[PDB]
Amino acid sequence: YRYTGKLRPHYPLMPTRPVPSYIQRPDYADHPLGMSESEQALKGTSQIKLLSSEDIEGMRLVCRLAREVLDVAAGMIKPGVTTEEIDHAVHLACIARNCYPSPLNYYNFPKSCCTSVNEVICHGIPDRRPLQEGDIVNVDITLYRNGYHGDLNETFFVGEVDDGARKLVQTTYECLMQAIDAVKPGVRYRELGNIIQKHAQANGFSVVRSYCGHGIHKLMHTAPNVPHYAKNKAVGVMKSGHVFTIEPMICEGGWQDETWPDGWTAVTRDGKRSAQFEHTLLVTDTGCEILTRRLDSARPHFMS
Ligand SMILES: N[C@@H](CC1CCCCC1)P(=O)(O)O
Ligand SMILES: [Co+2]
Ligand SMILES: [Co+2]
Ligand SMILES: [K+]
Repeated sequence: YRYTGKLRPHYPLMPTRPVPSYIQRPDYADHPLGMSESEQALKGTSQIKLLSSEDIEGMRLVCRLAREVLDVAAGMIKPGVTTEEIDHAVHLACIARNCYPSPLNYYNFPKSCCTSVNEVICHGIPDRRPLQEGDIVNVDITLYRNGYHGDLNETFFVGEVDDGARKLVQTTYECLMQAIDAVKPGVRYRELGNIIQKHAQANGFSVVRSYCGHGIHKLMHTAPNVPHYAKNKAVGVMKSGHVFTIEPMICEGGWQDETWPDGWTAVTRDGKRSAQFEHTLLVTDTGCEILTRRLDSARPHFMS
């Protein structure tokens, strides 16, 4: 394998971390290949669940807990901390909230969060690498509570960063929020990529094509599929009671991606930086509820 940039994996990984049995587990947790029967059973379906009031309560709670765990991770970001140390903290913070760390064993993913540095687009695996001053690092948190998943992510700066890092991360955050601002009943899911791409392209960045936002509730990934680039062909129209994420990945160079031999880590083919932000959203009768928002503080971590 020819690496696309300066990043490398830092092995060995710690043996996988157990979750106590009193924590309720998603189906794939105990499947030998980490397959989710319940997702596979809706593979190829375009139909979007209309959440009940009970379902909405469940999503509100797990998403608030997921935000709390993200905040824990944001607190740890400093030069010299390893990504594995972040993941260990995350793992304990999930268990403390009586939640299962959704990524753990999802299709045999080895860790309890995703940590994506610099040219990593998404799904980086926490490992023994200490964060370096000038890195950008995204932490993606997904929790499972009482049969509901909640999903969010933010990009952080490690110490002082360059102006290019600042612009990339600001633009990516703006892309997400412009999309969110458009969410309401009657909007086609395909429009959001037109919005994102327009803002990315205006700032000289490209938009990853291979990974999309997604429905989420009882399943971690389900309908709708939500592309982040323009002129996509996504199926569906927003209605009150839909829950889904929007999670644009924006790049300094070209949009093309490839995957490391680990089967997870997605990197820019050119080795240039990429940043991401993610929220889980509920469509209401007039607009949307950002389930993973901060309740206590006006701005994402990288501004603060
Ligand atoms: N939270 C992320 C999913 C995660 C699935 C579990 C295994 C690692 C990637 P994503 O839906 O890409 O935001
Ligand atoms: Co995520
Ligand atoms: Co997601
Ligand atoms: K990145």
